[PDB]
Amino acid sequence: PRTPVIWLHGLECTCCTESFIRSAHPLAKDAILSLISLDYDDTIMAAAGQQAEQALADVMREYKGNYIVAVEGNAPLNEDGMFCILAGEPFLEKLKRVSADAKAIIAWGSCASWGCVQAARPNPTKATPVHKLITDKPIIKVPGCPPIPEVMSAVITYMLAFDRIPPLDRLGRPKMFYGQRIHDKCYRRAHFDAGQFVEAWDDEGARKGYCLYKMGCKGPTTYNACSTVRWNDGVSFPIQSGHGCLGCSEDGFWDYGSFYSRA
Amino acid sequence: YPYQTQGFTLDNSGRRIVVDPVTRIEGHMRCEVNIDSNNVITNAVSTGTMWRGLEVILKGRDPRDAWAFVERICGVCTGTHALTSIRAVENALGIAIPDNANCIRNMMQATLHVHDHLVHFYHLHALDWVDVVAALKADPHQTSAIAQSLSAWPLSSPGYFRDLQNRLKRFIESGQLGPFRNGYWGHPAMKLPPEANLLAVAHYLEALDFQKEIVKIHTVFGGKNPHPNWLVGGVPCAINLDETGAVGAVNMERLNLVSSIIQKARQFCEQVYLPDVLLIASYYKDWAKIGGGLSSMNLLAYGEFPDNPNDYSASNLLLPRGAIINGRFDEIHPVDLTAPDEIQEFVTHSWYTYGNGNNDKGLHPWDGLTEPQLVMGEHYKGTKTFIEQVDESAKYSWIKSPRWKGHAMEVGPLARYLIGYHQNKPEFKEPVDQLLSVLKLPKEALFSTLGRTAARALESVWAGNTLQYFFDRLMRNLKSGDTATANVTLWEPDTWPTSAKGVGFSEAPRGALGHWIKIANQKIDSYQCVVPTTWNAGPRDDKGQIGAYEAALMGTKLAVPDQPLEILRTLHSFDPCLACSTH
Ligand code: NFU
Ligand code: SF4
Ligand code: F3S
Ligand SMILES: [Cl-]
Ligand SMILES: [Cl-]
Ligand SMILES: [Mg+2]
Repeated sequence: PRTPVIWLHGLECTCCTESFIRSAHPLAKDAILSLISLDYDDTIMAAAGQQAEQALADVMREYKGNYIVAVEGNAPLNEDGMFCILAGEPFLEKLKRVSADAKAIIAWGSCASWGCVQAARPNPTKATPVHKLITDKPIIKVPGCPPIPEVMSAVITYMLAFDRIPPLDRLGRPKMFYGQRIHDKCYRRAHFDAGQFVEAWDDEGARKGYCLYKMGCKGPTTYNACSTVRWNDGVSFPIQSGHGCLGCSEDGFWDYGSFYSRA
Repeated sequence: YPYQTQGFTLDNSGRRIVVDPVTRIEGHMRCEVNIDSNNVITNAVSTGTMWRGLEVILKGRDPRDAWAFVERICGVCTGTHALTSIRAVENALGIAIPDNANCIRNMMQATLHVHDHLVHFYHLHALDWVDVVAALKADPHQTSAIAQSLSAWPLSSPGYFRDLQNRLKRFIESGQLGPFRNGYWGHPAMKLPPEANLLAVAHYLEALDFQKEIVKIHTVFGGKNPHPNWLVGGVPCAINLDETGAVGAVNMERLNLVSSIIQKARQFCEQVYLPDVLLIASYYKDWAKIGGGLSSMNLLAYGEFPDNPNDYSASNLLLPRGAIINGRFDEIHPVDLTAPDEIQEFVTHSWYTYGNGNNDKGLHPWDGLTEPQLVMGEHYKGTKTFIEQVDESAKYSWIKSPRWKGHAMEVGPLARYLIGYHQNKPEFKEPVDQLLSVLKLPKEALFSTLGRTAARALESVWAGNTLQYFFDRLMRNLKSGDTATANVTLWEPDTWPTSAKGVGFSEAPRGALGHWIKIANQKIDSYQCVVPTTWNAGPRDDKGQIGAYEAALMGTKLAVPDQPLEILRTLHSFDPCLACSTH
């Protein structure tokens, strides 16, 4: 039998689902067919409407207390939760109902983990992350907007293989990947340390790979694996491709001041 | 009020089917339809079930930061929002980006178009037309033979099909169908043999593996996919081919990788995707007469892919710009985003307000206002925590209703593809014509859910070529010694006008996208988005006039009402993205 996984979408831009499929080892194909049972997932599932709700009920009733809930997106509280409406019901109820019977909860992305963009000032929809709403179940926060494709996949393959929740930090992030600052394993660091900076775009500095700190890189305040595991089959990562870290895996990075300021 | 608007006639009596959640789309929708005694849709209703409010969140932020926020409107339609944002800012401040930047941007947008369309066909739309279990019935040796007489794609061995079939069988027989759980298998509207079924399913899986590559072009220039990075004034991926620190820059090795990916993507769309549409189309040839809606009458597009930098004139936009009215394709009206009486969005039947008694009045986006007001009307069914049935006579969606000189439009691939067709550009005409010839259908077949789906495939190939074309132009730039990636003369905010209006526009995968920004004291004052799926999924308006989605469901016969596979086809053909629609 395969570990069932119920993947919920709340308020979101669907971007961690898109990230997940970019996985190269294992292929999302191979995860879906062989590692897990991706039993409910708005984005890709064949079934709709009543047929879709039925399919969920089926798997909860059936695999009760043993299934994992993956949550991408968060839940709006204002207007009684009706800023996000699944099957005529606020997303908040659907979340509570599904996660009451779950073995553990993965919070994909910054939305589910912290709030992300909907929750940036002045947060009109009162968007609120999973762990502030579900508090009687273990939550693994795997943040970033989105998380790194091969991080997402390695977290799941780890949990299946070792049948364990990985070591979390104070914020509930798997230490394995969110344990160290981008800046503490950044390749451009040599330059930071020797005062070699990009001062403005396409200057001699930029064209030479200099440190982006002065151009507002937030790598030194920001935990993720981008500098190491890197993105999309380790092809690149934001900094390597010329732009400072936004700090997108950390709480409140949207309201941490401007992206192009030193903070 | 049994009333009639645009060709169609609408009746709010008869049975009422509900589809919520609408799956195999981005984000959250709810469709409701009425059927007559005969199982034909007499009424259709399009309710957006979410909202986040970026239009509000951006007030008082740095216009240079804007693209990064609006980027997070949507991770499926990724980067098309950022690209528009920077265009809008640049537009307002008067910034000219260098040629290589215009090239790279266009490459990244083309990469989106290719990737999005491909992921959409297989992983969102295909399971409306493909019976997965039926595929288990198939003969591998014929399946191969079919797939080989369909195309030169090399992954076709009978062994490969047998093995995938046996894998699929074990999956289904496991009793853990995952995505295939309670799917519409055996539905009478499913209409292709088990060989074409197994074939599609294989390609579905191949696509799922391959799509992951296409986006590396974003990775090289943008840093990551989804949500790559952009820059006001050009691009961050500074270029250095041959001098000392080239390892810290876009160099010859990176450009080689990018080149390598482009070729693979066009090969996949040319040999796998487009053909499988032609095969699949041929079995559903009668779906050429279902789901036209507005397509036969009213189309809109803003154009895309400027060839030369900083010229957003139609003359220089490789993708068609224009506006059709009432089936008058002889008269392709030009589009003007500055014009205030032109491009507008009403909230009349949407959960926002414009102030008292101005609810019937419509607003150009520079004046536009995103203030939410959730209230259901008289014939509403449910509570505050619950919806049994929505009241469409009042307010019924989180989506604003956009109109062009007061006409409801359809946007998207089909729209451009029709405008470009009647603009007589053979880069669109011919491939559309050859598609019709192979399927043995006429011009008018385009005006349908099938045509709309064909239009998308045709574009993935086109977009693929455009991608190569802008890579080819980047390369002739560098051969001629132009390596510039960013204008920095107005990168400092103390250099800006004290206040300035601006329009950014783009032609995103799903259709015509615009951003209407106002800068004031170095900060954002307005920021208003009119996104493609807003046009299409938009509710009704002051006039009572329906939108592209509702219109296209209208003629449809529901073979089985309990299981609305027929509705999903039509809806999915518009490539709905509701995050995108509501922002
Ligand atoms: N194409 C596309 Fe997106 Ni999720 C839409 N609608 C764009 O802006
Ligand atoms: S680019 Fe960012 S993470 Fe890298 S050395 Fe500079 S400040 Fe640190
Ligand atoms: S934007 Fe996110 S991907 Fe890494 S460099 Fe910053 S944490
Ligand atoms: Cl297996
Ligand atoms: Cl592979
Ligand atoms: Mg809007």
